[PDB]
Amino acid sequence: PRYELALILKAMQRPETAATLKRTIEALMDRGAIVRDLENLGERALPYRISAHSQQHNRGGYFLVDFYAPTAAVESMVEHLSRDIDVIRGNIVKHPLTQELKECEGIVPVPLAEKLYS
Amino acid sequence: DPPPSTLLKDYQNVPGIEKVDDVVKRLLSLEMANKKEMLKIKQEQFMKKIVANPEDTRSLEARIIALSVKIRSYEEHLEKHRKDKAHKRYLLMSIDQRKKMLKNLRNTNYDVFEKICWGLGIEYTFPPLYYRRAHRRFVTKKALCIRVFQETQKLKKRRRALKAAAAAQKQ
Amino acid sequence: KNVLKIRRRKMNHHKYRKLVKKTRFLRRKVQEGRLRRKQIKFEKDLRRIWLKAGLKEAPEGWQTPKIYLRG
RNA sequence: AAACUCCAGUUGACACAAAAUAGACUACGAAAGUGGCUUUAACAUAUCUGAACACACAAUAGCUAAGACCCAAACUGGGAUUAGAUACCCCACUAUGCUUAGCCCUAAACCUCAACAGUUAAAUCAACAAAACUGCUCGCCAGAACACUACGAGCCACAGCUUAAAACUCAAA
Ligand SMILES: [K+]
Ligand SMILES: [K+]
Ligand SMILES: [Mg+2]
Ligand SMILES: [Mg+2]
Ligand SMILES: [Mg+2]
Ligand SMILES: [Mg+2]
Ligand SMILES: [Mg+2]
Ligand SMILES: [Mg+2]
Ligand SMILES: [Mg+2]
Ligand SMILES: [Mg+2]
Ligand SMILES: [Mg+2]
Ligand SMILES: [Mg+2]
Ligand SMILES: [Mg+2]
Ligand SMILES: [Mg+2]
Ligand SMILES: [Mg+2]
Ligand SMILES: [Mg+2]
Ligand SMILES: [Mg+2]
Ligand SMILES: [Mg+2]
Ligand SMILES: [Mg+2]
Repeated sequence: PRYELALILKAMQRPETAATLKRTIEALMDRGAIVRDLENLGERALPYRISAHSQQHNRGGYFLVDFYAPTAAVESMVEHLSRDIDVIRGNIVKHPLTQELKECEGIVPVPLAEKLYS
Repeated sequence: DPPPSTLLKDYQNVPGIEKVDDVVKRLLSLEMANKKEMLKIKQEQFMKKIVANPEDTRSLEARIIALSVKIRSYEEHLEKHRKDKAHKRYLLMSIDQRKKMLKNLRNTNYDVFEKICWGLGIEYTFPPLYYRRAHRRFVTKKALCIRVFQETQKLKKRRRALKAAAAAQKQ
Repeated sequence: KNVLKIRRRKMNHHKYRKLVKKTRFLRRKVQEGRLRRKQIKFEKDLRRIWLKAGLKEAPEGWQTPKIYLRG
């Protein structure tokens, strides 16, 4: 299915950041993934201090990888990200754009009797 | 199981699907989909193989095939999840519901009942007449009563030869 | 509603549990004896079968198991 | 009062424990249950009804074995209270609550409302609860107490569970 990898990378210089992304996208491809896009969300201060691989982090590079992969690739990729020392935190979620939002007419009133009755 | 390269049931009959890039074929195959999509391909394979009208989904045959695919998925699920009591219940309930379907198909259309059993590999079994615990005392006694019967039969045959032998001597 | 019926049951169960507690060693000796007689009663029922069928001994290779022991 | 005084406060590192707010929501699941995040698998049945025992489940407590152990905590120990205090109050700590694999099979397991279908016109209706009913099916009940007991049988249960009487007694319950 289509997944979205939210990738927080250790704050590094451009050459080491590009090497980490290439090494990360190749890991997806090695597991059968079809990579669709790579987005840079920018380097920012983390919302809290994160300890990863015997180091404390206050800043990180936020990246997104939109890709398709078999269901068995997720488990193996999560394991790969846990061992890469340049990744602060990596999470794979089902791509939000796959889920179609159902239309809403509005806020139907709910009878108060049901509230206390329920 | 169908090959992973198999296209999805929705994209198999679109014109020009055989001339698209290989990448597009991977994205429309079973490899890039969840298991439920592979089960829709399995159900369609059994429908064409068994039922007379592959598009009649409300016939007793189609329901047996649809439920038989669900039953196989639960078995694979429970092979990896052996403490999943929720799905163990769903499996046992699904087996019971199919047996009820097979019972009703056997009574109404035997020729179709036979094709469903051959196609799906189902060995129909008649239910036991009595439901009662076979506890240790009964299991042990029933075994002894069978041994006693077997021994009595042997003794009754050795009382046929001796009588036969003595009768011949008189002559 | 009141709990007067539950209270009657409550005391009956407390006194029973306490009674069983006080006499648990006598009750264990009694239970052991009953299981022995239960086993003997079972062996007799099986012996009745082969004897009423004309056999003089148990079927060859038959040993009546102990179906009431904790083991 | 006892207890601690390698104690306390700030800062940093840090879990096999538990999951603020959302939740004023009322959802998911057969029930039991289920409220941090992600992913995978996944939530039976195109007529209903259908089991103390068949089949599969079933909170908490508890058992067997190997682990984890922050905090809580039966029991136990200490402090205090008291006519006494095997309690309530304070402190410490264990089984236990967790994980894994097996058991055990109970609950005020309770919306105290059996499943399915139908009706809102009749009398609205003992009372209270939760407006009053019809069809159909299964389960169950027939004064109280004896009795979640005795005996029998079954069960990985052995101080257990399930099923479950009688005698004596009363004119009530
Ligand atoms: K929480
Ligand atoms: K209740
Ligand atoms: Mg009493
Ligand atoms: Mg039913
Ligand atoms: Mg039942
Ligand atoms: Mg019955
Ligand atoms: Mg019961
Ligand atoms: Mg339980
Ligand atoms: Mg436990
Ligand atoms: Mg403590
Ligand atoms: Mg004391
Ligand atoms: Mg402890
Ligand atoms: Mg935990
Ligand atoms: Mg409850
Ligand atoms: Mg019912
Ligand atoms: Mg009575
Ligand atoms: Mg009880
Ligand atoms: Mg009892
Ligand atoms: Mg008994």
